[PDB]
Amino acid sequence: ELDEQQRKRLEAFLTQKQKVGELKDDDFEKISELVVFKVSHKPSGLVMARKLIHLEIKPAIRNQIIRELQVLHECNSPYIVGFYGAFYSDGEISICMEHMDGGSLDQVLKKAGRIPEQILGKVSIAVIKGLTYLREKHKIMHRDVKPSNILVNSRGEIKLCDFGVSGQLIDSMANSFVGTRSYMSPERLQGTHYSVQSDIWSMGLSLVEMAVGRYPIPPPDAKELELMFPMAIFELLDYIVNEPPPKLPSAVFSLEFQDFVNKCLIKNPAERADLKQLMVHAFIKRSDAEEVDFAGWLCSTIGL
Amino acid sequence: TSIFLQEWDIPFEQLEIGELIGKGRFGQVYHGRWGEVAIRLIDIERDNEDQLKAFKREVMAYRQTRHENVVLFMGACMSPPHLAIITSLCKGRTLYSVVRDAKIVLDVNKTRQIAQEIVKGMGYLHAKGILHKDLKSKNVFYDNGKVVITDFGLFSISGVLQREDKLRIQNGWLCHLAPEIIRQLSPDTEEDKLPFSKHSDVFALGTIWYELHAREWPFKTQPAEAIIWQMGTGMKPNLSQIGMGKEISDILLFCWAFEQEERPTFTKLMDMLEKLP
Ligand SMILES: CC(=O)Nc1cccc(-n2c(=O)n(C3CC3)c(=O)c3c(Nc4ccc(I)cc4F)n(C)c(=O)c(C)c32)c1
Ligand SMILES: Nc1ncnc2c1ncn2[C@@H]1O[C@H](COP(=O)(O)OP(=O)(O)NP(=O)(O)O)[C@@H](O)[C@H]1O
Ligand SMILES: Nc1ncnc2c1ncn2[C@@H]1O[C@H](COP(=O)(O)OP(=O)(O)NP(=O)(O)O)[C@@H](O)[C@H]1O
Ligand SMILES: [Mg+2]
Ligand SMILES: [Mg+2]
Repeated sequence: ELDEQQRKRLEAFLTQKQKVGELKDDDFEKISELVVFKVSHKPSGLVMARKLIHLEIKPAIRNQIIRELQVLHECNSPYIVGFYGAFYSDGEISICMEHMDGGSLDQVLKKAGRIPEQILGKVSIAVIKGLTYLREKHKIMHRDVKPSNILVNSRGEIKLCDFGVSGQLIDSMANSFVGTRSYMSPERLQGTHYSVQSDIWSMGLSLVEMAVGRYPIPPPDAKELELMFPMAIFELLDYIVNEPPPKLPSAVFSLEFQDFVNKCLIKNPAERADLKQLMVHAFIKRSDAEEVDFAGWLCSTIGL
Repeated sequence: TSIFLQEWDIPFEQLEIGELIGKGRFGQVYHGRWGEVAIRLIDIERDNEDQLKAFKREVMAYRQTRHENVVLFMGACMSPPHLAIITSLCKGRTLYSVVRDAKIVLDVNKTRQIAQEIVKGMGYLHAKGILHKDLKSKNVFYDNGKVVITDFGLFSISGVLQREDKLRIQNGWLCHLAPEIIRQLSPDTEEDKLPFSKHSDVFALGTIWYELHAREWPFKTQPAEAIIWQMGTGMKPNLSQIGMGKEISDILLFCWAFEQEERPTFTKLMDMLEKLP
């Protein structure tokens, strides 16, 4: 849990720390959409991304959300994106962030066909160190791991975002969006006590999706597996809870990788591999000590 | 293709439009004068004949309603694309706000009384073959004992669900939906096509009975997906954690019954609420 070439740019982040001061709307000029926007700060030439969370809600509560949010200035590590400030303008709280040239791993997946195992090797260490950092350095679990909230850059870093700092902001947003791709753990759907074990399941499920190029529930029939190489919300969630978990195809992926996802996708969260059980696993100790130009893989596939 | 305001039994000379009453997902709701009134301005596609005579479908059903526990439907002029539904204006506060104000005592005797009022009105609507389809505490009004239902039938023509293959789910909606409805929510779900029923409406009353005593919605802790799965497979709270007796808790077991045919009609529910301590 230390490296000097990432102690280099952690600190050069805290040098653009001083440049921001405080922030509100007119400082920012919109560039493009990515809901969140690409922004251009004016007192400080930094190019950021700005969240917009429309909330329609009391005096005292905002003050206590933004002060609950101020915990993100404190947390810093090479496996978590960069936080600048939080303010409220015009019925919409706005979190301004570090911007990411590459986008979410959902972004890159739909442009690529599938993502190779060697890269998701390195992706897996980024996630596991991130979650390990946040638990033992801040006593918080992510609560929402999915491909769209893992972001990558043309420099080569992988870090997580959109995790739960403020117990209230959870309570105050009025409506959630429920589609056909769920990453909630079976223990979280049943209303049982949960730990960072849930984030491990969410990681496992995202990995098999990225390795196959398709959301894996319900699993495909023999015809679509050959090719690759109408469902109601409730019965998808019920599939997650009662049918066996998805698994990678035995043919095209290494044993170390298959056993990795299989341990992340165990239903019983007690038998599921815990955070650092995963870091002595064969698959990532093999993957840690490999040379893959992540920056090069990215720029060639999305085109930048 | 046209509804005129001269078509109504309430003689109408002029209609003044005042300030907005509140935010809401279905049209805007202004103060108005006629007597004092509540005007709901809805907008519709210019040339969607389906949506329109299906709106007209609904409103003159309402023209036959009058009941002391049902807000007075007064008129609906329709010169497309601009619609308007005009009802009596409710004094006092909504049941939602009253339940969530700690300065108001809600003893077991009062909660039985509020619930019997809502039931009487719902029985009337059902007797005339009108389903509510959105009964909830933001749609009930309470002014020192006077209890009035509002917004019945609007959900069919509402459009409150309307992202890409992602259904928008408001807080506190799901915990009103009976399991037969929960089990088919999908990003393709249309308000026109959900299986609402008289039984679904009794379920929604059950949610209000929980809310009257816990003074919060059920499944408050939990996210939307957890609520869908928990309610689809039939899991439901009780109120023994706050020291409520058996009778109060039995109301829920009946109203929230998993198979529809086991829940009472509002007439039977009216009896069950009579026999409380
Ligand atoms: C029941 C339950 O699990 N609720 C839940 C669970 C996990 C997440 C959320 N939640 C969320 O979903 N988003 C997503 C929808 C956009 C958030 O952005 C989001 C958020 N922002 C954010 C955070 C960190 C950084 I570095 C940048 C950011 F922009 N912060 C600060 C939160 O504290 C929460 C709690 C968020 C809600
Ligand atoms: N800092 C960022 N840099 C680049 N792209 C971003 C950034 N934050 C978000 N995005 C992108 O913005 C889009 C929408 O993100 P978001 O509003 O968080 O919703 P979502 O990812 O589709 N699902 P969710 O994150 O759970 O709300 C996605 O394509 C993200 O990759
Ligand atoms: N007849 C009425 N008298 C007084 N206030 C009313 C009346 N009808 C609606 N309101 C208020 O007008 C606002 C909008 O109502 P409405 O459009 O039904 O939204 P809502 O039902 O409260 N929430 P939702 O339907 O879930 O989006 C709310 O503040 C209501 O309390
Ligand atoms: Mg996100
Ligand atoms: Mg209402």
